[PDB]
Amino acid sequence: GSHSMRYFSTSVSRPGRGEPRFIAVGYVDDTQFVRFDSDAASQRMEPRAPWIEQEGPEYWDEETGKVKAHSQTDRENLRIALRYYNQSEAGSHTLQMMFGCDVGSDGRFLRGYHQYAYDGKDYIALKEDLRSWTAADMAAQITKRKWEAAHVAEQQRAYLEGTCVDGLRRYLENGKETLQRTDPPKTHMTHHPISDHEATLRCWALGFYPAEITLTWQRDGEDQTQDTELVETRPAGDGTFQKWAAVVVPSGEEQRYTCHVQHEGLPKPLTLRW
Amino acid sequence: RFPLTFGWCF
Amino acid sequence: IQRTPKIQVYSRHPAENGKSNFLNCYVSGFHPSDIEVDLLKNGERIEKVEHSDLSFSKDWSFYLLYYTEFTPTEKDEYACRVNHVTLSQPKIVKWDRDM
Amino acid sequence: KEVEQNSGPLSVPEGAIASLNCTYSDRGSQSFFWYRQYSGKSPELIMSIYSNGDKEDGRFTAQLNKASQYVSLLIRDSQPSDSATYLWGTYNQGGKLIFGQGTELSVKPNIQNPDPAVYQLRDSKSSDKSVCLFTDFDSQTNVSQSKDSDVYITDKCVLDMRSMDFKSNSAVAWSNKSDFACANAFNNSIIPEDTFFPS
Amino acid sequence: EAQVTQNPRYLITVTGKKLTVTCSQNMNHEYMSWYRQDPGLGLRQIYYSMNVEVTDKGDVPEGYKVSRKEKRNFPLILESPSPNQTSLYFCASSGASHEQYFGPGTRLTVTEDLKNVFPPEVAVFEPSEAEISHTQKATLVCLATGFYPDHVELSWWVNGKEVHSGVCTDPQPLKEQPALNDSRYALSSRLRVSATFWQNPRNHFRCQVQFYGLSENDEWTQDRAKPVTQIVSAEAWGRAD
Repeated sequence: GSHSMRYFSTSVSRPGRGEPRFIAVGYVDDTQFVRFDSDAASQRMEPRAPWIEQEGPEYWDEETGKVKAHSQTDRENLRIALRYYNQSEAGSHTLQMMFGCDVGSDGRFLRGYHQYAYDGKDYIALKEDLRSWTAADMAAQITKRKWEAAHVAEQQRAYLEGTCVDGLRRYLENGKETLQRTDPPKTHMTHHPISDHEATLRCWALGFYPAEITLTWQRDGEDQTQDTELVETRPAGDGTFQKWAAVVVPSGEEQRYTCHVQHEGLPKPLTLRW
Repeated sequence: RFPLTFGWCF
Repeated sequence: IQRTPKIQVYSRHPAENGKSNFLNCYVSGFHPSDIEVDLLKNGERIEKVEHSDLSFSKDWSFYLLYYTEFTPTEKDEYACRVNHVTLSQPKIVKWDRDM
Repeated sequence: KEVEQNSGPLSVPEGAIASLNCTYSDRGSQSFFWYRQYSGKSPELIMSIYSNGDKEDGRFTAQLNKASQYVSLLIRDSQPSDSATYLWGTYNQGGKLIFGQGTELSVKPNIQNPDPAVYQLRDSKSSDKSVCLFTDFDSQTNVSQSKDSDVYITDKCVLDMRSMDFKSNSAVAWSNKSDFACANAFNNSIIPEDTFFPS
Repeated sequence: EAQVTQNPRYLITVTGKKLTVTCSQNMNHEYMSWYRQDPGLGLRQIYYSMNVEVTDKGDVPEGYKVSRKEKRNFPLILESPSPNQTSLYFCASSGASHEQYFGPGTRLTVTEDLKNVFPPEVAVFEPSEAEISHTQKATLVCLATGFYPDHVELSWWVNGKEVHSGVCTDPQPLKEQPALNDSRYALSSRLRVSATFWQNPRNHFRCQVQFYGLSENDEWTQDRAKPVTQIVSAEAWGRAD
């Protein structure tokens, strides 16, 4: 199937408590591979995935250089954001950045990303065409103007369709036995009555990779949102994930309901019935 | 591999 | 705006008293990122507990995973105590073996 | 910046167009910048390229083909003033700028009225030396270093008197030796047979 | 006119005495790096910083050391300088996009002894009576010789004002002793004008050459005059036919 590479950087302001905290992390289809913590002692870009420790010193010296730079970059961005939104130097703000490329089965480029967010809100971002930007508001439009003149767009674009993809392809090959595995989720049904006229049926999804999966409930061959609970997909911690769906069922009416599991590690979609 | 994002000031 | 954390405390493996496992409290969809999550063993906070590196999903929301090795028994009860500005009082959710 | 940079200093006559083609390695490359540098001066950006195609700017045009992996720069209406070293830039090594082979451009000025000749410049009260000036020869001629060790020669240079729309090439030759004379001054240089020698 | 500023511009030193070339940048550029350029070797990167407190060695970092405590400055330190560290140094900075802007550069020469330092001898040569009769144009020949190191700026001044039209200064100095490491240098420039102009005895021609030598600080033991940073000239006046 397709794949993805993502870079998440986070800068939070600490007025009076020094320099803003910076954290950067990178993934490969939900698999973390590295991270960078401004307040850590190492002061370097560190490994988080086994197949990524085989890279040369040059590699780490670089990544660290760039990431360390970026931190200061956004450190500066924050100082400006204040001015743009005319905010006081007393509060604390947040600046997130999203950088990533997606590839198809053929390993050929499919899509690129590079967006910013201030205080968790959309700021400015690169469009699908990778030729123009999208400014969330008046402030974002002022920076858009500058990057327009700077020809930033075309830079990114090329980087994405280039550097990113090749790096991605390389990681994929380097982490073959791990990244290209497709674990099928293990399933089971649990039953707990809540009253004399009701009971709960939870459909469980265990040990699946990747995280993308769909758990749907049907009453007599019809989907149902009414009286259903859906948890956010959760990480098992050993690399696999978990998630479940529950439905409030009238007692003795357990068999009318069917649980449907959809995941690319499944040849055929699974159906559970108590 | 991360991108050369330096110089991109708001 | 601000976003309240969705919390989930569960086991890595299906609960089997006497067998060692890993307890996890996943927090997601919250803003800002300042969060203090603690694990409770019968009301008391566990000493050594590790957590993932700060991250966020498509929407600009962050998420984190706090976990720790342990062997559940039929006597012991555990829960996740989360502290966030979006909560006037830290919420604690007990560990449900089937949620 | 290794072996097989297109051999030799590109040579091109006035008014023509110059073509600089260079192939690179790191496919990771995705953005290139062309810089022009005059002999003793600091390099200077003159062209920026990012998307696979063409980019124009007056007499300048840079081409980029990431498929074949080649960078190009083209100058229309070449001017002598454009003789310089041109090289491409591309941060690839994970943060650093790598200056691939820099090509040297030589724009032959167009000497409309050739009048090859070697004059003997009046000595100066201050110095002992005697100097011979080989000027007005055609851009077709190449000056060569003297045979004798204490007889110095400077490579051709191009001067332009904008008022009289006149440009002339020239090379200097000097020595303190009594052996030296303006007739034997450039014997180790293939000069026009039609070249003049005073009195 | 905003640029990369390198100080100083020129420099001479004895093997050993440490030094530091500063590089200032008022463009708020997060990227700053140093390059050394040598004949036949082109431009080489020594160290580069993507942002403050961020440092990474370039292709040829040995013998060089840097610091990125501030964004505006990116100095280069040479603890125990070597003769082979004699070269043309450049400081670049990039921001918007990734285009770099270069400082005007710094010429450094590491000699084993400052006794090797020599100022230039400037002498100008009057046009050939032959040149005027045949061409009707007059060419003067300025000659700067025996100076070490290769740090000079030549210019022609006519009647008190700088000249450019009709001048051709050699692009690069000439090693008088090609086979010697400490060879002294020489350079020439030409000025051609109307035979009319030269025949006017009221016209004043002066060749000026800027010499970047030692500072009023460095020691001097020799007898000859201290080869300090100075300006030497040579003149000539119009000659009636």
